Amino acid sequence: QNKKNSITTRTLSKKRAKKIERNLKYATQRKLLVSSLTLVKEALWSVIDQGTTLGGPFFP
Amino acid sequence: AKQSLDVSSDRRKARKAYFTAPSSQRRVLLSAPLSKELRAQYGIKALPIRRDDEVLVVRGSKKGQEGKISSVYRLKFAVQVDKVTKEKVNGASVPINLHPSKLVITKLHLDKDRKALIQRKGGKLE
Amino acid sequence: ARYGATSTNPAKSASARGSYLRVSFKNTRETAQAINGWELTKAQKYLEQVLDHQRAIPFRRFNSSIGRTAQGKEFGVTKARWPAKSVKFVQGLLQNAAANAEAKGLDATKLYVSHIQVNQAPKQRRRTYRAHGRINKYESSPSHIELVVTEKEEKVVRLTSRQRGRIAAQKRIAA
Amino acid sequence: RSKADRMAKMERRERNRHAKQGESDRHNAVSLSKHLFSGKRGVGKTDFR
Amino acid sequence: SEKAGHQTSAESWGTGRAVARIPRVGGGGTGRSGQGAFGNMCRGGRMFAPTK
RNA sequence: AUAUUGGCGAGAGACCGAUAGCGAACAAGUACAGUGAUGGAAAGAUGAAAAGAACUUUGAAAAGAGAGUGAAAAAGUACGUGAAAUUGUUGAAAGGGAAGGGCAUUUGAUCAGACA
RNA sequence: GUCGAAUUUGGGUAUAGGGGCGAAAGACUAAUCGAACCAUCUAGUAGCUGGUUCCUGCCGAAGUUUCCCUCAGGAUAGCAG
RNA sequence: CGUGGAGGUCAGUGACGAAGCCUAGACCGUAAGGUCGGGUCGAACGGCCUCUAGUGCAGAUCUUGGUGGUAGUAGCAAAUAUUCAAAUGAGAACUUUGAAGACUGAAGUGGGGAAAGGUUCCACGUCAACAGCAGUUGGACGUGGGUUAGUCGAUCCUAAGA
Ligand SMILES: [Mg+2]
Ligand SMILES: [Mg+2]
Ligand SMILES: [Mg+2]
Ligand SMILES: [Mg+2]
Ligand SMILES: [Mg+2]
Ligand SMILES: [Mg+2]
Ligand SMILES: [Mg+2]
Ligand SMILES: [Mg+2]
Ligand SMILES: [Mg+2]
Ligand SMILES: [Mg+2]
Ligand SMILES: [Mg+2]
Ligand SMILES: [Mg+2]
Ligand SMILES: [Mg+2]
Ligand SMILES: [Mg+2]
Ligand SMILES: [Mg+2]
Ligand SMILES: [Mg+2]
Ligand SMILES: [Mg+2]
Ligand SMILES: [Mg+2]
Ligand SMILES: [Mg+2]
Repeated sequence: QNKKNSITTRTLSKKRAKKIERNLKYATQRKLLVSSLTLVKEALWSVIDQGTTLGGPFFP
Repeated sequence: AKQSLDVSSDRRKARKAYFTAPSSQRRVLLSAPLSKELRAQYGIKALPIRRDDEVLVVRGSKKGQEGKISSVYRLKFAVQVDKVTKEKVNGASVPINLHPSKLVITKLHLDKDRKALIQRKGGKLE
Repeated sequence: ARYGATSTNPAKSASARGSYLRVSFKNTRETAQAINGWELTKAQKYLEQVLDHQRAIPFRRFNSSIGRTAQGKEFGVTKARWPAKSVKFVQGLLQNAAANAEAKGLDATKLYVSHIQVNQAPKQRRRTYRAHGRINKYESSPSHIELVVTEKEEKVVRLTSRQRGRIAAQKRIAA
Repeated sequence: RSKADRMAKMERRERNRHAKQGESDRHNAVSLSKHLFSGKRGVGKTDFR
Repeated sequence: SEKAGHQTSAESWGTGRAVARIPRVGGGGTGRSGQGAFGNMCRGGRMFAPTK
């Protein structure tokens, strides 16, 4: 019913839903046979990896 | 099968010794095998892990990643690699606890004692 | 998570709960049953009137040796009370459920209490010293409360050959 | 500091449910009291009034 | 162990005490005080016909 | 050559598996009781990894609702599984001073086999 | 009731269990006194009460005889295999 | 018929889900019981031939633990007695100040000590539990501060006695 898409006591857990999806993939295979912090750190690593004369010979 | 009367096959005794092993014994318990290149170069198969050597992860969800050993947490029977971590939204980084039997040493940290250990294990360094 | 009952289409519902609340389980059950099924705003105004002692909470199950009052005639009973502590806890949960519905975007004028459930929390076990050097129990009965509010929204017959023949004959005989 | 505070607050819950005065309240009650369960009342002196 | 279930100071409270006549631990100030003892049907008692 | 429920060091079992096994698997001869001699418990299990719920919102706060971590929160430091007694809610049914049981069938609900 | 003494009371000290102490009540000796409390021998002694855990099939009793003087506790005969 | 453990075997079952538990579903046994489906669960378990035993519960005023009805009931009625405004606070019958009314009535509900207790004294912070209502308050919880001797005692002397 959720794939197709009051008060009830009938609920489906995530653990059971994941097992159902896994077993459906198994059956389908048989039927066919027959992070912002990471991005910031990466950018930082990628970005880090005459002349002039003032004054003169005197004591001001 | 065992033959010596001084060795025990008792599961309870073996597990007790493992979990109560002191730090000097845990050093030997936390041994990591060498890479194929280092095995050919030196002639030995495994060494105790230490702080400043490079490793490759060959098992688990972090397989294929490399880095330097950040620390050897002997208290929790684990090693920590600087490159291998877990990140949160708030900027938190938590080190991944890795077991050295699931790693491969790619570059040894060489000192006088390490060279002597390789030589007495039967190595041919340089 | 793990409510006693959940709503189908959770995009039209909001939930609230409170656990290990130091309030009487029996009085709280009576208050929740008085609220069960009402519109949210009407329920809140009714609880305000109960605090003001203008209306009463009918006591139906846990009611042995209770006084009688004229304010129970609205609900067709004689035994009703005004449990202020239970009303305050339920009012807090109602306000929280309204806030959650508002955050979800539901219409506040169409919300009704579609589920409310009170069960017993683990007991708070004080003891009292009594005559002849006895120790007797002296316990609090706390409550777990939960509620869900909801937006209100507005054959082949097999016959025998005899039956088929009768129907066909009636059809031929009639128009 | 806040993590340690939360750990202590979670740890306190069973003792608080048992209504102890604190971590120092370790009163123990006997299973049965002999002075309450040691009675055969003859025609004479009793253990209580 | 031949001492298992026997390292207890306990005695019966007698007939007519409105409780069963199994021996009970004396003393006070601990939850053990007043509990049944020595019996094969008692928690912490001696097993029937202990293995030799 | 013989003895050895103490001490020290070892190896084992058709033994017990947290109401069992030593009283004690855990800061156990502890906590607690008694003037004292002495008496004497209860108490093991999140997760592979604390990654132990950041952040928004309601609330004085505990907390709740979104969100997130995680294979799983039908693992949230009340934490593996999670029985019964007893309880709440929902749906169905019965009820003129007990209920329960047996034989038989009606009614309502529900369901398997057999379909060449 | 008694209330200036055979008075009331604190502290120290002495007397210890088949013992003490007693203006004598088997009173009191740490809520314990016709025998204090604690540990052990010790799982002490049973003429007696209570309880004693799965199924089915087949067979299936016994108060009636003589005795240890008679009660008590035992023997024997019969009945079922 | 059933249970724990043991030797042998089924190259037995199992992360495409072991054991356990729940079940308005299905089947086989006269029965003890056995088998299958669904849900939950998350790592081990069974058939057969034999061995072995701490092997089957409704009762024992049984043992330990847990839970009901009683029941929001009995009751929280000794010690004459409390009221107003402000402040604080989310919240004040119960906290603080002020305003009132009372009481102990010097053989005190005052001021000090002995035995005993051991920090309860005082300050700051502060309400999960406790104070049989409440609580912002506390002899509670958290962190600290505080006990100054030639002259006050012990110490010395001896009493009954040891
Ligand atoms: Mg009444
Ligand atoms: Mg008393
Ligand atoms: Mg035992
Ligand atoms: Mg034990
Ligand atoms: Mg659980
Ligand atoms: Mg049940
Ligand atoms: Mg006495
Ligand atoms: Mg399974
Ligand atoms: Mg047995
Ligand atoms: Mg039973
Ligand atoms: Mg029976
Ligand atoms: Mg009973
Ligand atoms: Mg009343
Ligand atoms: Mg009064
Ligand atoms: Mg007066
Ligand atoms: Mg006066
Ligand atoms: Mg109170
Ligand atoms: Mg003070
Ligand atoms: Mg303090």
